[PDB]
Amino acid sequence: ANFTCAVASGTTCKSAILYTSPNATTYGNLVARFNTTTLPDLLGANGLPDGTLSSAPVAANSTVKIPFRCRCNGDVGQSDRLPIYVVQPQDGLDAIARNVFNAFVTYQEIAAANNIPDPNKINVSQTLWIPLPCSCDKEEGSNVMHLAYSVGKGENTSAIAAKYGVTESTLLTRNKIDDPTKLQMGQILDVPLPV
Ligand SMILES: *[C@@H]1O[C@H](CO)[C@@H](O)[C@H](O)[C@H]1NC(C)=O
Ligand SMILES: *[C@@H]1O[C@H](CO)[C@@H](O)[C@H](O)[C@H]1NC(C)=O
Repeated sequence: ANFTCAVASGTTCKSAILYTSPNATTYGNLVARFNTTTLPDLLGANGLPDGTLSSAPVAANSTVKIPFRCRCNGDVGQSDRLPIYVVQPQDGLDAIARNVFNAFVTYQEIAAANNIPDPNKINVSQTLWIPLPCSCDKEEGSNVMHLAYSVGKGENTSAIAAKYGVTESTLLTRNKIDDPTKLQMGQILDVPLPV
C-alpha cells in the first residue's frame, strides 16, 4: 500500500511528488489545485526566485516538484488530508487517479481513504481526499525528504538514483526491486532525498 512508514503514528514531516502536469498551467493554479504548500515554497522547491509571479508557466507534460505535509498512520505515509479533489460531471476514481494525479494513487486507495466508497459509486461536486504517497522514515539513520517519482520511458534505476544523489541499492532496497531491468514506465518510486 502507498509508501510505507514505520515511525510513530501522527508523525508529521515534509515530502513531495514530482508532478507531471497534464496541461499547460501556472504555479498559481498548482498552488490552488493542491493547496498543500504556499506559492513561495512551491517556487523554491523548483528553484525559482522570490520575484517570480504566480502566473509563471508550467508547460504541458513538464514536471513540477510539489511539497506537502506527510502524515504517518503506523503503516503508511499519506499527504495529510490534502489535497482535496471535487468530483466532476463525468469523473471516475480511476480517471482521477491516473489522469489528474499521475497514478501516484490507485482508485482503491482513493476508495479506502474516503471511507464512503466500498464500490465505485460517486457524486459530482463531492470532495475527495487524495492520499499522495509519502513517508517520514529515515534512510539508514539519516533524515531524508521522500519524493514520489514516476519512472520515465527508457529510464533505469542507476541514472534515477544518481540524479537524486542517492545510491542505486538504496533506491532498490527502499522500493523492494529485485530486478532493475524489470523497471516499468509509470512505476512509482519512493526516492529518499539525502537533503
Ligand atoms: C503533452 O500533453 C498533451 C496533453 O495535454 C498530450 O496530448 C501530448 O501528447 C503531450 N506531448 C508530449 C511531448 O508529451
Ligand atoms: C541509464 O540511463 C542513462 C540515460 O539515458 C544512460 O546514459 C545509462 O547508460 C543507462 N544505464 C543503463 C544500465 O542502461
